[PDB]
Amino acid sequence: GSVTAFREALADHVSGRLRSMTVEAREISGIDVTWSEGDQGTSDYGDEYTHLPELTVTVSLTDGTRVHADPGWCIENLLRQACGLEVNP
Amino acid sequence: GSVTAFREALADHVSGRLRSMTVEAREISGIDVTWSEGDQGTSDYGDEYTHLPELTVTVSLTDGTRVHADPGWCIENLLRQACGLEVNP
Amino acid sequence: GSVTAFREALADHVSGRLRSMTVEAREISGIDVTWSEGDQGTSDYGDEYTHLPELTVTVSLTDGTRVHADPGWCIENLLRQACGLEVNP
Ligand SMILES: [Mg+2]
Ligand SMILES: [Mg+2]
Ligand SMILES: [Mg+2]
Repeated sequence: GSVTAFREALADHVSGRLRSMTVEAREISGIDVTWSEGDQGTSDYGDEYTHLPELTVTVSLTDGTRVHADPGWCIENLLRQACGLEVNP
Repeated sequence: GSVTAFREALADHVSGRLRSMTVEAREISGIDVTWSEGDQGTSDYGDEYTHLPELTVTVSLTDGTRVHADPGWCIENLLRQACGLEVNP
Repeated sequence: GSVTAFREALADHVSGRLRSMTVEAREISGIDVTWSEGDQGTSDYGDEYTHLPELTVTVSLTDGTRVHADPGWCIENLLRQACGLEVNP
């Protein structure tokens, strides 16, 4: 039940973010998430730099399509399922 | 088993962060998570701005109460359940 | 099935990040995740400070070993399991 619902919810979610604009769950072949830590420094010559942390979720489709998902939506729906709540209301 | 435990753990968690200060699982009606990407820029007039990324988890109760949960606690307990470990020890 | 797979995947993951360099799932006794919000300010004397947000996942082993896991890998594999996809491919 929950895997059906989550897969359909993720497919609905990336359909809005994009072959057709509409994505089906069977097309979902992978998920990649990267967390980039922040960094702040100064070169030996005085140039300051600040790299803000980044969280990126990429969904890969069987046809090679790659589409970003919203990390907040992803975490929200993991928590909803963990609590027995409706996904992607 | 795991949904019971997670719901009770989240209710315990937000009870400490708040009708009574104590929240019950049946009261939990929604969860909202937002991820705000960082941003850095400069206006055309030279004003610099830096917006740090933000991760926010909001739990909604049937009585309209909204209470923030700690994002680290949330992710920790998702991982604990995924590993068969005790939640919210 | 999924708890077996997740536990084995996490053990494989931290084995690469470290008694032996290889970690077994039965050794995994805890997980701790902290989210540190960003902060930006200025002291009353003009010193600026900027603390970037941080997400840290620490796995604890029965022998007291503590090892950091990659937060992106963790979130990725939660999402993979939620979608019925292979973990840690
Ligand atoms: Mg960037
Ligand atoms: Mg803010
Ligand atoms: Mg630091």
